Amino acid sequence: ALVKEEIQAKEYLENLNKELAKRTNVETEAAWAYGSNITDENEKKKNEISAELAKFMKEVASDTTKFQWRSYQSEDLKRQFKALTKLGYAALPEDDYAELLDTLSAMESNFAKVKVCDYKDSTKCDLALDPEIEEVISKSRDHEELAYYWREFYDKAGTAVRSQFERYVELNTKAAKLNNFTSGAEAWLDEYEDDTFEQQLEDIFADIRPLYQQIHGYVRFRLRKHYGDAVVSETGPIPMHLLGNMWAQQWSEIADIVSPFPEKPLVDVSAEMEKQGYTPLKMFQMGDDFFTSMNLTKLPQDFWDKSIIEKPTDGRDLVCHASAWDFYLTDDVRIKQCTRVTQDQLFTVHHELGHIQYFLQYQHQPFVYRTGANPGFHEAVGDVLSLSVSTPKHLEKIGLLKDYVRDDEARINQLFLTALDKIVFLPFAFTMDKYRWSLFRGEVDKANWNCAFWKLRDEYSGIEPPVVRSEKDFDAPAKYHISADVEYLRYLVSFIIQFQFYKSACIKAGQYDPDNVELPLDNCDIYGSAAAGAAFHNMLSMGASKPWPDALEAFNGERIMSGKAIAEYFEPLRVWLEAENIKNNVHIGWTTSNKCVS
Ligand SMILES: *[C@@H]1O[C@H](CO)[C@@H](O[C@@H]2O[C@H](CO)[C@@H](O[C@@H]3O[C@H](CO[C@H]4O[C@H](CO)[C@@H](O)[C@H](O)[C@@H]4O)[C@@H](O)[C@H](O[C@H]4O[C@H](CO[C@@H]5O[C@H](CO)[C@@H](O)[C@H](O)[C@@H]5O)[C@@H](O)[C@H](O)[C@@H]4O)[C@@H]3O)[C@H](O)[C@H]2NC(C)=O)[C@H](O)[C@H]1NC(C)=O
Ligand SMILES: CC[C@H](C)[C@H](NC(C)=O)C(=O)N[C@@H](Cc1ccc(O)cc1)C(=O)N[C@@H](Cc1ccc(O)cc1)P(=O)(O)O
Ligand SMILES: *[C@@H]1O[C@H](CO)[C@@H](O)[C@H](O)[C@H]1NC(C)=O
Ligand SMILES: *[C@@H]1O[C@H](CO)[C@@H](O)[C@H](O)[C@H]1NC(C)=O
Ligand SMILES: [Zn+2]
Repeated sequence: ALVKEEIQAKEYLENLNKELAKRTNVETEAAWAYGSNITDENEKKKNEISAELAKFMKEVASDTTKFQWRSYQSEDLKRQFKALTKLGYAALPEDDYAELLDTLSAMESNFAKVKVCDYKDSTKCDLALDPEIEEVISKSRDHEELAYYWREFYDKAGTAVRSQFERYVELNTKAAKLNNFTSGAEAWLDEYEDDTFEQQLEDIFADIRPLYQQIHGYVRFRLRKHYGDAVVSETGPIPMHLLGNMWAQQWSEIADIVSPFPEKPLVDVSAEMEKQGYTPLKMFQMGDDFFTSMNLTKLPQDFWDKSIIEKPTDGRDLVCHASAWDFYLTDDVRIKQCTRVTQDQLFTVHHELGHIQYFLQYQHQPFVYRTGANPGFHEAVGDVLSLSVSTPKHLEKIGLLKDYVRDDEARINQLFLTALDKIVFLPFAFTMDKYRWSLFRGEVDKANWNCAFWKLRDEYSGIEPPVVRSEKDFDAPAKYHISADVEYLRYLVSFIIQFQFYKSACIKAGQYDPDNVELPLDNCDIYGSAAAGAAFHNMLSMGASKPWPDALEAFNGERIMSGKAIAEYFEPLRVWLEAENIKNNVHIGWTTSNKCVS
């Protein structure tokens, strides 16, 4: 009978979940040791534990076929069993999985070990991306210096791993097909449990795209005034090295030269943070304070004891891209961040702590449910907090923003500053996965892989390399997530839904009313709000126990991913910017780039 089997299956699941948590703990520990301390010994250790867990997963997926799980009454049991059938890379034969792991660590370690020579001193060749190269990219307004560092980094972080990337694509595809997905694109998209998900994102992107064009047009206009027309053309794609970010994914670092009202205040609290003697420790303690202030969970002692919150000062190689870690026990959660005392880093701290909070909220769930409702939810949590921390309202409370007058012009500056991070990012994030999807799906011949990347960057973002590239170069892996095999659509989803969360959290906190001029969405602070915290607790505690629309419904009663909230936030900027571009006869749109030779 199926009644007796379903009872037996429940007990099978309870034990197996706990076993998976314990085995994953061991893998995570080895991955932590390697990430904190890159060596051949730690690489070998990390990959061997992974190979071992993969083998166990194979046995698990095989064992699910012994249960008539599709016949069960309990939606919960069926959901758990379905999650267990999904093997990912662990579906690969033993030798193929080991090869994939070796390729993956070859790419991640290459990225982490990149060092370039000083622009002014060909003798000093120990400049790493974080912090040395990024310091220049964010601060230099010498266009040739910027171009030098761009070329050096992309040559070393990108082109150097072409053959490894090729083999990774092959094995990623082989794995996907062994799970009966068409390609790795479909395997990734499966995490969103919605067969129209791509179309939904296309529709939302199409609605916000006109606002992006206006911001792009205005930024290009302002850059021409700064650099002159020899460096920036009116009608062409923006040379990306001028945008204050190695990947041009966010442009806030150049706000001081492109701000709507240069004579009015522009929020940049980095200097005040340094003046008040801020430390990484203080920044994390402040993040903790924000969460607990909303009646959410305090960081456990293991976090403080075991986290790495500063770049180590010995000679060691490590991964400095900020990350948050769930060790799948109780309260063993960690962050590794090479924290610097800057405004952007203060947001990053809150982003990472958002992951940590999610871990703590769902750690009581069975193992397979100890993850985000979808990957976008996990990325959105910290950013909702970061949105309110970024407000003049909050920054004045914590003494970081002084003598600030919030008039109509200062408001436009702040909205524009936010847009330089939030709207600009949308086409960037979309192209990261449109590119990899196209390779996974076999839609681009290997002969055309590099210019296929830049074609997308041109088409969607209207940016281009500072120098002519060709198929001799291979630029995609110069972005961390591409070298490290981390799906990127999560961030596009995050940047849309975080505004749904923020709007609703602000309304619940009595911080936003569309008919009250004193409560604008763009100055909402949710600090200290137990009502906003309740909504978070209701949603995050669910983990992946239910399909994501149910998790969204738990937060604010809605079930649909929508661009309404983000457009609402930026509406006063849209009205002003459209008018300003008309007033200044600003050219909108761009010609096709000449910077990638076929
Ligand atoms: C991805 O898709 C793949 C298909 O493209 C799929 O691979 C298939 O998985 C099937 C398992 O579900 C498997 O089916 C079995 O086939 C056996 C014989 O196949 C041979 O000949 C084929 C050519 O004709 C070759 O291609 C194969 O390589 C094989 O050499 C059968 O002997 C076997 O049967 C037994 O099992 C079924 C079990 O089914 C259920 O059993 C319960 C009993 O508790 C029933 O109550 C229930 O109703 C249901 O029937 C029994 O019914 C039966 O009595 C036998 O005991 C079985 O049909 C198939 O061979 C395999 N390949 C192909 C090419 O079809 C992958 O599994 C998919 N991967 C993932 C991850 O989902
Ligand atoms: C081997 C441990 C992993 C590093 C970790 N996974 C776990 C279970 O701790 C993990 O994927 N952490 C996510 C944040 C995250 C965590 C879990 C999720 O379900 C979703 C996101 C994280 O740190 N994401 C960062 C990017 C990243 C993502 C994956 C990595 O392996 C390394 C870095 P972020 O978006 O903050 O820049
Ligand atoms: C890094 O790992 C090596 C082994 O490869 C070990 O000897 C060393 O102690 C580690 N360094 C640190 C700082 O933990
Ligand atoms: C704190 O959370 C609890 C439940 O976790 C809730 O009942 C309570 O309302 C919250 N605190 C306050 C002051 O509301
Ligand atoms: Zn993240």
